[PDB]
Amino acid sequence: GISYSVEADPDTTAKAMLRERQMSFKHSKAIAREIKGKTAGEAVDYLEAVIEGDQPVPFKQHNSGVGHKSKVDGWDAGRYPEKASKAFLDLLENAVGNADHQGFDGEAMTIKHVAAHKVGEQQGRKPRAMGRASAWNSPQVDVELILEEP
Amino acid sequence: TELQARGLTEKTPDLSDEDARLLTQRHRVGKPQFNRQDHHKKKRVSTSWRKPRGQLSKQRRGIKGKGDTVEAGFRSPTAVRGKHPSGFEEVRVHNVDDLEGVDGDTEAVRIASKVGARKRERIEEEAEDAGIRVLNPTYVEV
Amino acid sequence: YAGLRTPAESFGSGRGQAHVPKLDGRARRVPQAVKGRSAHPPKTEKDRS
Amino acid sequence: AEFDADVIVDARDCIMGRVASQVAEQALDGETVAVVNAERAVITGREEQIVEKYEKRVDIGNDNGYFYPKRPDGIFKRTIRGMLPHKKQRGREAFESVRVYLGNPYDEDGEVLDGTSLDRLSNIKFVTLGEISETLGANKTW
RNA sequence: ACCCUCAGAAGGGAGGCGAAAUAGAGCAUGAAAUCAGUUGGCGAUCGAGCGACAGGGCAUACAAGGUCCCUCGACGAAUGACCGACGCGCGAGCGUCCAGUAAGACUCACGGGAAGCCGAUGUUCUGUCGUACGUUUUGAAAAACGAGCCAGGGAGUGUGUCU
RNA sequence: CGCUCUAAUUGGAUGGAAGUAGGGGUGAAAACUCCUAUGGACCGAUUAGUGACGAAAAUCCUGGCCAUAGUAGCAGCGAUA
RNA sequence: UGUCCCAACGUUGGGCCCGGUGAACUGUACAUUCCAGUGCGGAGUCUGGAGACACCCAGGGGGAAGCGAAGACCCUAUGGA
Ligand SMILES: [Cl-]
Ligand SMILES: [Cl-]
Ligand SMILES: [Cl-]
Ligand SMILES: [Cl-]
Ligand SMILES: [Cl-]
Ligand SMILES: [Cl-]
Ligand SMILES: [Cl-]
Ligand SMILES: [Mg+2]
Ligand SMILES: [Mg+2]
Ligand SMILES: [Mg+2]
Ligand SMILES: [Mg+2]
Ligand SMILES: [Mg+2]
Ligand SMILES: [Mg+2]
Ligand SMILES: [Mg+2]
Ligand SMILES: [Mg+2]
Ligand SMILES: [Mg+2]
Ligand SMILES: [Mg+2]
Ligand SMILES: [Mg+2]
Ligand SMILES: [Mg+2]
Ligand code: NA
Ligand code: NA
Ligand code: NA
Ligand code: NA
Ligand code: NA
Ligand code: NA
Ligand code: NA
Ligand code: NA
Ligand code: NA
Ligand code: NA
Ligand code: NA
Ligand code: NA
Ligand code: NA
Ligand code: NA
Ligand code: NA
Ligand SMILES: [Sr+2]
Ligand SMILES: [Sr+2]
Ligand SMILES: [Sr+2]
Ligand SMILES: [Sr+2]
Ligand SMILES: [Sr+2]
Ligand SMILES: [Sr+2]
Ligand SMILES: [Sr+2]
Ligand SMILES: [Sr+2]
Ligand SMILES: [Sr+2]
Ligand SMILES: [Sr+2]
Ligand SMILES: [Sr+2]
Ligand SMILES: [Sr+2]
Ligand SMILES: [Sr+2]
Repeated sequence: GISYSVEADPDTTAKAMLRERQMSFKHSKAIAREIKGKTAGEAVDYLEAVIEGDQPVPFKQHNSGVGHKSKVDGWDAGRYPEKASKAFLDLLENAVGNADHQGFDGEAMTIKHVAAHKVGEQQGRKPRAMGRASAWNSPQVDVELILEEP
Repeated sequence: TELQARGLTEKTPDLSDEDARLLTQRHRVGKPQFNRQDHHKKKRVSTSWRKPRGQLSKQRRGIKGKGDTVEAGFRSPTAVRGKHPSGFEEVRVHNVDDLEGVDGDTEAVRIASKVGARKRERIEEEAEDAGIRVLNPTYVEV
Repeated sequence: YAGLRTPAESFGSGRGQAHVPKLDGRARRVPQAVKGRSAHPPKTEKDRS
Repeated sequence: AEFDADVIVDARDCIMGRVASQVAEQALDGETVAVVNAERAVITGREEQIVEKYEKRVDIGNDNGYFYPKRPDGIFKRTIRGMLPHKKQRGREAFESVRVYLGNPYDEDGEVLDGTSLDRLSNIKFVTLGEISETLGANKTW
């Protein structure tokens, strides 16, 4: 598992983490990238809109074959990874919760840092023609989130 | 309130005229990197020098641009070869007794990294009193 | 006999692999193979006096 | 759209290649040059074989492309480009600080460069850039 | 342990223990390949053995390197003048004298200056040269063969006899 | 030049050894050395020895890993649910 | 009698976009190429020119003497059956 890769002042900061989540690591880099800098509350509203299909998530690196989306600004390819988005909603729920329990205005805090890290693959095997089997794995993803007072 | 190195830190050795001339030359002429051929093209190939042995090797055949190949002609002047850039001849020291017989006007001392702080303190004060410069001194807040 | 207790055979040309003796899909016996024999090891018959 | 040229050359009755060579030399030396009256520049030889050459350049091509200019404007500008390392920084800079014009958009008159002049009273076998362009099918806008 | 969060004996947060939890369970150390985030340099008009050697930009906590730059002067190898005077050539130009003089790489001294400043390191730009490596071969950049990448593994050894 | 272990002689280490990472110095070079961080217990030098002693390559071996790619497949069969 | 002249329209399943799941082949390096030439005479990488703003989607497969298999042909071996 990871450790926070960035320093954080406990007096004006709140943290949260996801562990070994079996979801697209590629969708996670995309989502992290997109919500960094936003306010928790904005992030949440943004991710609810993605899951609802009203807001696409720019796919700038893992974009092969991805169709263009008119609402993607400054870029072309985008999608709606609702699974990894729900995992981030859990992360944000935990973060904002911690934030509040400490006396902060959770929803109003800025996402100072958010990054996904691939911690491994849950291994699987798939039978194929001609007597062989090939890999059929699940990515395991850790993601860190640091909220910071405005 | 600030850090200061122990010992004769700013000390310089006395060199004959011909030695200062050759020291200055070595420093002006320098030498090529002499890294192994194509070490930059493959991570599994380290920089450590290996004679290019390929029958068709471009560096072996001596093509301009493929880097210089190690030859005796690149050797530094005998009279200065191995001297610290300050001009001192280095003496490896593992304890106080190693300071004995060292000429602080011509040699500087280098305390092995493996030597502890307790013993380094003694070596350092005995070196200064013997007029010997310590190349890798301890910095104390004075 | 270390490294030699195996009937490992090479498949030869055909399956895009180097001609290395294999058993149960594992390379064996030869010196370049992990778990293979020692090419020129210490020998008991050597006169060390 | 205004071109502060340090030099204004008059190509009228001047050998194109000889002017081109000096304009390139000067552009590389950092001069901003404006070649004027390009349509009147001249090129020696049999009009028939000269034109056959430029027509071939017009017919050459394929998907990648071989866009050859037809106006005296570009013919001349291209002639100069072939004398400049236009793909290198210094070469592109020189090339871009040179411009060719149909007629003379300036108030000042250009100067005639030494050695580039052709005496019509002593020559009959020569052609005019304008004549070449018209043959190539250019729209005689000049 | 207790507390908060959560669908939750999960996970997360805060907290407790210990010299150390970046010793919290395949739990000493923790390389490379490589991944996330980020810092420096380059970057959407431009060309490909990825560099070597020179020289510029930008970047640089300390430590382990401390030099570097400009005026002038001294020394001054090979080489080596202008100008001027005189004399030749149809001409481009040349000879003789000035003169082996002025100059001349390195090194040193005086005076002044730099501390991202000199070295060095990262990256990039310019110049010159440059179509990997190993092997096969008369001839390899080769449209001949080998390797996806990294780490570790991986080939003159013993006895007897002879020289 | 470097690696392993043996012996003699002689040193270093919890006032921080080996290793690793980044960085400074030396050597034509093999490679040597220092600084800082990490690490938390072992490590050298000289001399004479010992040898399962040095890798870029063998469609070399084993392990790990990237691009491929969020791609192919998750349709086709007289049983379209 | 749509085999053909000479093709058209339609049906079902794919293809395309979205959620989820999620491989493999292949990879010396670099790589935006084109026309000529050169070169072990069959070059994206050498030379000269030409062209060339970056990225992405769909496509049919011209080229990489494409990938797959240490040529089953031919010869050679004081080889095998
Ligand atoms: Cl992934
Ligand atoms: Cl020598
Ligand atoms: Cl064309
Ligand atoms: Cl060019
Ligand atoms: Cl004429
Ligand atoms: Cl000198
Ligand atoms: Cl041998
Ligand atoms: Mg697609
Ligand atoms: Mg079967
Ligand atoms: Mg390398
Ligand atoms: Mg074994
Ligand atoms: Mg561990
Ligand atoms: Mg080799
Ligand atoms: Mg001894
Ligand atoms: Mg090894
Ligand atoms: Mg594809
Ligand atoms: Mg064969
Ligand atoms: Mg036959
Ligand atoms: Mg037979
Ligand atoms: Na991309
Ligand atoms: Na858009
Ligand atoms: Na848009
Ligand atoms: Na066995
Ligand atoms: Na024996
Ligand atoms: Na002509
Ligand atoms: Na054309
Ligand atoms: Na630089
Ligand atoms: Na070969
Ligand atoms: Na070769
Ligand atoms: Na070839
Ligand atoms: Na592979
Ligand atoms: Na293979
Ligand atoms: Na039909
Ligand atoms: Na094709
Ligand atoms: Sr991409
Ligand atoms: Sr130490
Ligand atoms: Sr065969
Ligand atoms: Sr000229
Ligand atoms: Sr804690
Ligand atoms: Sr002189
Ligand atoms: Sr290896
Ligand atoms: Sr070995
Ligand atoms: Sr993969
Ligand atoms: Sr179905
Ligand atoms: Sr089917
Ligand atoms: Sr070219
Ligand atoms: Sr297709």
